Amino acid sequence: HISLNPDLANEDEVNSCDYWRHCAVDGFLCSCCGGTTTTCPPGSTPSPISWIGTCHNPHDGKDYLISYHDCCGKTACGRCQCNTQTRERPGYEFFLHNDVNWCMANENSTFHCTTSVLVGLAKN
Amino acid sequence: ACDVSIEGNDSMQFNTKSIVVDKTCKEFTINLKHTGKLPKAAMGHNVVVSKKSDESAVATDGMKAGLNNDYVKAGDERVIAHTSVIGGGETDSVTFDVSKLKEGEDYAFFCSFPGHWSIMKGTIELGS
Amino acid sequence: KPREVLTGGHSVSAPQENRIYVMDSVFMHLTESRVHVYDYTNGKFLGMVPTAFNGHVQVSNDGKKIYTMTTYHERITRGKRSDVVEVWDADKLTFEKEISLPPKRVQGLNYDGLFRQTTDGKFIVLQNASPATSIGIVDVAKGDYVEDVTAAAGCWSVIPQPNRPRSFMTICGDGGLLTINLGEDGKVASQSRSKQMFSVKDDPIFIAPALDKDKAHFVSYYGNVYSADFSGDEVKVDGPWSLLNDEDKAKNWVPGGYNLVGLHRASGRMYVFMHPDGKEGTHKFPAAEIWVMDTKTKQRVARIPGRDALSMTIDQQRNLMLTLDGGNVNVYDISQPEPKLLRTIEGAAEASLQVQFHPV
Ligand SMILES: [Cu+2]
Repeated sequence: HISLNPDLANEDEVNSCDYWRHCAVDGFLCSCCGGTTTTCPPGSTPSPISWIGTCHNPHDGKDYLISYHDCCGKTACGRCQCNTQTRERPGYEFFLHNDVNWCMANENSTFHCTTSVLVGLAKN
Repeated sequence: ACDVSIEGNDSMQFNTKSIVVDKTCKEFTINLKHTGKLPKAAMGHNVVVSKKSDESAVATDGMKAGLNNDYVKAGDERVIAHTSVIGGGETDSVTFDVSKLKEGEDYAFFCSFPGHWSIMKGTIELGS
Repeated sequence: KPREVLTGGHSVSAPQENRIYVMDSVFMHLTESRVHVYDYTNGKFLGMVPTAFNGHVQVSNDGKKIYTMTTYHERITRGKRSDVVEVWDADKLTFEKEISLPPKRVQGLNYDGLFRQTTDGKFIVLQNASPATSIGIVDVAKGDYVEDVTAAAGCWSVIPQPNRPRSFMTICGDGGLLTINLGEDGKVASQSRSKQMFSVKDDPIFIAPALDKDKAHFVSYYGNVYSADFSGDEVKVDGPWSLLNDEDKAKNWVPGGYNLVGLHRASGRMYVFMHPDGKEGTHKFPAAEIWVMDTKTKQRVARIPGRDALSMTIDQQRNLMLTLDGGNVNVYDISQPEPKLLRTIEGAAEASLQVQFHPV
């Protein structure tokens, strides 16, 4: 299915906060910071951990499980800021919570931007 | 045969999404490898086998158990077998008897490490 | 022979009773977050305290020092990390002491429960994540990190108990509350777990509490209300009772915001930020309205425009409530059931979700 590889969509919508797989993003879309929805802009370090979302793909009527890894090592990108909370929950379900810097465990924690990595089909 | 090496990184992932245990095995051994570089008190992993609908419940009770109890409730009877939680660069094993897996119900293997079972989950099944 | 001469070392011009603190995360440049100090009586800027990267803040109970928490790096974006707690003089607004913290202090939005202090002001109780969670303890007098409350693992936020010198609670993944009772040395004397209060998956609650003297009320995503009475030795939880009547449900009203609730203890009145047309993903939506609830009667007694507010705080003595939309601080009079808007301090911050009154 094509609605699954941002790589080939039109960056104009893949940089929208409305893009389906950004349903639980609260940061800056890396795809607007010199990187892609699945890569860190040059010089920014990917975070091993991340918060997870269950986004509904409106193109194939399915629900996918998206992992939001942060890129770090550089100060705030400040571009394409988004605050969507679909399926987002408080800290007592830490990995489904997005009011915490997911760069917290990185060599250097300063937050640069958020990525929307596709894990798989939502098991629900 | 009767051996399985499952891995785990600092990225909250299992390289396997389902394990299969040949039926002529008296006992089964499951070895876990933590490829990550993060310590266990922050992002450690372990493997817990339990009936499918017992996962959520087992993962929650173990969370109250603590790292010292490898995040599994002591004497939890919903647990078939579990391994000793370990962080980056460590490995461990567990070996339960397969006569333990029952008739017509699916099991799961996950990580009771607080909040990891959300994605670090798969199915362990009996068959040929 | 210069006529005038620039001088420093001056104290805040306005009396403490007039001061409030706006924690400006300045998200766009989060490595230069600071605390802006204001006079709520006149909206005058009184000063500030730089809090580096994603700093948190609170005022000492005796109202004399300003406790801050933040993260430094020898080179900001690279180099050795130092998570610290800093003690600043409240009147001179000057740095005085740095307290070493294990490199895991929470890094996230400014919810009150992430940086609090025991009721007797002896200890500072902060939240950790690595990502594994744990509650940290700092001995104010010793100026040292004394305890690492790891039993709180799998839990989040700190709700101090106003009726005990050095005790507090925390919300856990099981829907229960974990009480921690500190010993004079700052270490866990005893602990206790409550029965399940709410369903983590069917009706999750906001971590922000409506704190009374011996009990705390919490609101859920779906407009429910839970409670945690800690007047007894152990915590007795309860709930849920809906904040919505039938028409409120028809319009799908639900709570929205961060530090979205507050409690005027003298009247038992509970304040909440509500927005109609709620559904999945609206739990952090700006407040369309502020609802006033009477906890004794479980009924709404007043409702008013929310001015897109996200967080609030209550000053008991003066009967005031402060709402913040991220950049503006609104001053309300709650001496009556219906809140009365006194003034709006525009541009109090660029990106702030937390505001607190200087203690009195
Ligand atoms: Cu794990």
